[PDB]
Amino acid sequence: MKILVIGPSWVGDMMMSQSLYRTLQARYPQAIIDVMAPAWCRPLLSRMPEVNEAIPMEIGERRKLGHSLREKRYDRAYVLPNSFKSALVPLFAGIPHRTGWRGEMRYGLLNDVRVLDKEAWPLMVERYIALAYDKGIMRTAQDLPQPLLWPQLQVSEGEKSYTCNQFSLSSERPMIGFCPGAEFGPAKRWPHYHYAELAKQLIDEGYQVVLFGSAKDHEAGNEILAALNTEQQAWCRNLAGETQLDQAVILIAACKAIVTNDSGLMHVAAALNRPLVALYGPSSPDFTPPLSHKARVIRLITGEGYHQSLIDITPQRVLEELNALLLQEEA
Repeated sequence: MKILVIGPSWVGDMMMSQSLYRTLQARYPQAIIDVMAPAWCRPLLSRMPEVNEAIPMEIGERRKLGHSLREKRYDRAYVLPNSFKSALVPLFAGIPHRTGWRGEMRYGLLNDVRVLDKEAWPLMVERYIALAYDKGIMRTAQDLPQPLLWPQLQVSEGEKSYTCNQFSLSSERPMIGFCPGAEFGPAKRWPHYHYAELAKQLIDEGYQVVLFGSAKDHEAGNEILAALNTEQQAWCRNLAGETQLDQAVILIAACKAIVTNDSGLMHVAAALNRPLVALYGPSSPDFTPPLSHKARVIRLITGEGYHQSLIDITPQRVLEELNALLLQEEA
């Protein structure tokens, strides 16, 4: 059962796609899954045991790429992105069965198009999982065989140990991880100064802080550090842009808890089953909530700058929620 998957180009979405891979291996015997995604995605995929290989990635190129995949003789293909062009490769590869939601009217590239009823499939994870089943079977998420297979990542003590040294982190104090960035824009970010105040409070409690993010979040990490004194800065490390996704996964796993905005790394922490506090403002967790029993969501409202709803969430409120989850973990 050779399967080719066109994976999404966002950390969050990629993490969610693991549910499809887990479901495919539970519903099909000897399912070999290859995933095609940007280069920077390879690290995350390498942490998923369900993935066999990460196919390394314009019209003229897409055809050549697709032609080279003919040798693989893929039995099936699943296109996760919604873009029209994303379903081109599978066709050029000559794959007989190509599945995916309609998206941008992919009636040609997909001979097994699924018409999406947003009300019938409220969660993104349910939408990915549904693709592993035959078309005329699932009408709503309630029809999905339970329990659903949520994203899940494992990390060994040896990995955590080495990686912490690889990034010059001290073992003399437990770590709390912060993910101050947000792919959907500044409006969804808890203020840099609130993260700084929270760090001061945590360092005072005996913890050390680590900031995770992409190269783009590096400046944000520095603005947070610039708000701490010398003594505190010694216990706050900015790793935004310094790690590959595989290293980020390992380090997040090594943290006692994580504080993050509605972003892709939130999903990574959730998959690792790490205690986490997710801060929401203009957006809601209705579509892509953190899938973990150890996660807590804080949002004060319903429904290029910061949003009042996030500015109104005080570091003290977050600290209280955090210390509670940290206690549970110790007990």
